Amino acid sequence: TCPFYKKIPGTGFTVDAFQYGVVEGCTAYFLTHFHSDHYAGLSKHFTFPVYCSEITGNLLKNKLHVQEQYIHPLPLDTECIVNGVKVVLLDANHCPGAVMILFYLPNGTVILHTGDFRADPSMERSLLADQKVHMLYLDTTYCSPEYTFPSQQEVIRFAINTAFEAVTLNPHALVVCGTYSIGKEKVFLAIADVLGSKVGMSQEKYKTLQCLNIPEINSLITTDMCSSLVHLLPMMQINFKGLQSHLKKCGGKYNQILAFRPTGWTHSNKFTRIADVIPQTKGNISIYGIPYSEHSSYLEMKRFVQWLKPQKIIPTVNVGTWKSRSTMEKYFREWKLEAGY
Ligand code: NI
Repeated sequence: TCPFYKKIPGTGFTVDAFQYGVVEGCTAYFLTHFHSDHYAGLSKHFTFPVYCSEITGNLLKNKLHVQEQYIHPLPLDTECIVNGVKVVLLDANHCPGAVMILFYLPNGTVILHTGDFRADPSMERSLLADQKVHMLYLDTTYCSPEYTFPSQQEVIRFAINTAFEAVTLNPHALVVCGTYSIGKEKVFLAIADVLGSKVGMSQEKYKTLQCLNIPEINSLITTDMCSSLVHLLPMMQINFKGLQSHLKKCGGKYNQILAFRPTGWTHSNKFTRIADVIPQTKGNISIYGIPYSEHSSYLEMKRFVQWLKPQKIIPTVNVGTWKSRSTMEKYFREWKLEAGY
């Protein structure tokens, strides 16, 4: 059965609620982004209205075969009317096509559902600036002060400089980047751009990228692995055995692999700066875990919430344990006392 924090009071709406069958009283299902914990349940057999971004709708149609007549894409930053209720989709700074959703309830209440997001000061100048928000359904993935990580721009500088140095020292080195979902495309696109290469990948992954409206994509990606010196592999294969096996398949073109695993947070964050990050090495294979996050750090989350000043916060992540829930509630009260709302 559908949990309460996926239901929007005073409407017929649910958010990211496709794995519970026919939800009682739901007239329109919203989908914030194309990540499997959120789309779980969707297919060609779905016959209710799904509301989403244009990019998410391309992925529903091509990857899951949802029929066109049930996909309702909405433009961003535009007031739209859905089953008699005004809504707005805003950029979530998560993966491609990911949105936050503002609902303007008929009784005067305003609700913001962040979906999954990486808070940023740029959000303080969207359509949020223009009215009060009463309730916030908040992505609390990293809601504890131990979660620090660098900006995306610092992480990409490290990756580009690392790859460019390695391949300039050894033109026979292959670079490999792990992936298992959409998101984090800058990692592999920035490395390919510095090296003067396209990114090579499976036909299934190429299909997924072609759904994303990324400009000049036919220029940056390919299925011809033999012409590429940056390869994308499933995340599961980014280990010494998987990589040794891949290097065999390349037929003596290469004699070294430099591989990247973009994780979210790892506890090497609490002791080490990005500049100081080192790989795991075995023989002619090196693996770098890089802290490229598409979720708010603690400080970024705190800043957003203290700017927005909601009357009530409903967490959507880490809600399954009493210890997690109690910890989160204590930070919310701190933020409110420090800021004065
Ligand atoms: Ni996500």
